[PDB]
Amino acid sequence: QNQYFTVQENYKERFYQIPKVFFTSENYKNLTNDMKIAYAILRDRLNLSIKNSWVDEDGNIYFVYSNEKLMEILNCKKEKLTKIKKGLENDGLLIQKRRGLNKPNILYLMKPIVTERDIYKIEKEENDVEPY
Amino acid sequence: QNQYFTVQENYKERFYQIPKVFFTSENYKNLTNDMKIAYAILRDRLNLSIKNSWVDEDGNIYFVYSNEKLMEILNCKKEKLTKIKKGLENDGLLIQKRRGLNKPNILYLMKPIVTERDIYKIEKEENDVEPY
Amino acid sequence: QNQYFTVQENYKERFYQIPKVFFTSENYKNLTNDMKIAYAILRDRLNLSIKNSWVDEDGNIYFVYSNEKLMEILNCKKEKLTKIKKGLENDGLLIQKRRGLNKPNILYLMKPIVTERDIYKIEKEENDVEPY
Amino acid sequence: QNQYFTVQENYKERFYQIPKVFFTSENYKNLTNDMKIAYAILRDRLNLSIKNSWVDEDGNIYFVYSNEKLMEILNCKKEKLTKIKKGLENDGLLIQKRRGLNKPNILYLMKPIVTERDIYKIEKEENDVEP
Repeated sequence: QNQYFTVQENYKERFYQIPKVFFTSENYKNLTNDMKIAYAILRDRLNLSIKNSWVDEDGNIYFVYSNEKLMEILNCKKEKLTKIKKGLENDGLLIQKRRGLNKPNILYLMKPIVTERDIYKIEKEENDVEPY
Repeated sequence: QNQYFTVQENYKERFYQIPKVFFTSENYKNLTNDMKIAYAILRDRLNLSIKNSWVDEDGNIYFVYSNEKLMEILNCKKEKLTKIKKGLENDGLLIQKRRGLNKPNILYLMKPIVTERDIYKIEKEENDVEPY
Repeated sequence: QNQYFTVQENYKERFYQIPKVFFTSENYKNLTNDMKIAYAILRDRLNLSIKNSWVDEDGNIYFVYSNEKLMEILNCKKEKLTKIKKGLENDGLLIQKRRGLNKPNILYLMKPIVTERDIYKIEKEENDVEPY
Repeated sequence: QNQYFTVQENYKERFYQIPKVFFTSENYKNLTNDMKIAYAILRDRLNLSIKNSWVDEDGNIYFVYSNEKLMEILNCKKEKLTKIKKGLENDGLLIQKRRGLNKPNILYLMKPIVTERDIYKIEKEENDVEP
């Protein structure tokens, strides 16, 4: 029969999205699971950035969160936050622009890179049907 | 100017989905990063299960993968695979049905549970805008 | 002028204690800072074990905390908990008795070992006054 | 039966003390484990400071160790020292005063601050008995 839309189902169907290229592309072999998870969590945060009007002249969405707020968002400690930021920045997934005074740094989450090998690999896995 | 749809952007927008409840629920604190990610990879495999016609009489989608194959799917060693299955199973996120002999076990991925506290937390975070 | 006893000073003078031997003895060179700190936090918890009547038949103090509880006490994730317990256990600083099922494992915190070299090293460090 | 006081138990019961507020206070979240531990080690060195007569006219205890000596004390690298000193100073846990030249700088270890929230958290944890 025609079933209702439940609030339980609605919240079970909320997720953090990690790009598949993080598990196929060998250009992201250095990323740890914590980095992958963090990237996804920050990706989900982009929504709040827009509501906070954190958009520059070019239309790029960024973050103006303090280290303590980031630690709360990523549910991690200072040393882990530092390691995560460096890992993502190292792979061009995050850009940092330190501000003067004691102001929180400006963070720009970036989109991943995709090569032909990644496409090939991703397709092969998504079409890995059982042999008839 | 109107933009084209590119194949790179298309594969760039392909991800694995981890339920948000796995990061707020006090019922999923035992899940490790590898377990959450594995769960998301298996959730995505449900697509191939449909193409493989792995649907029981009740319409429930399941898996008929050998442990070796699961290892390749989750890209982990037998040691880790055993740990992941147990972790997901203890939290009711995975059900196993042994067919004995050499017939691969039947795995059923399950949907997470959501409580009032999970809804409260998720919603709290979803609307955590910077105060005026 | 005599001073009062203030609550600020009182709470300011509360600490977690880490055995100095963890920084002199080479028998503990494998311990990470998280392990040394965790050890100190569990040490402080012994006070609560007594109140919970968690005392062995021989008078030994133990813990009956679930993995969820320990994670909260040590403010860390599942992965960290496992690594901490393993590290303390490998150095004889922690004894773990499993009860299987969903019953919390019995944990016995242990006192460190001190050798002549440890004595020598510790004595020299706290007597390291500046030469005349 | 009555037991003796052993030297092994005496040295076994020697520790570095880290303020609990460093794990509850939302004002010390930026302190890394190395910073907390370094602070505790320096708190212990205050003893040696007194023996070295490193006390100003106001009775305040200070340090006059060279950077390379601090590296040995804390058992860390020069780069790590710079980070530890910076982190402690940002949270008002350490004060530095220069004297120019190669003359070692004057370091003043400071006591942490406690808020109503810290008190509430600490007291809550210290009375967290099994229901």
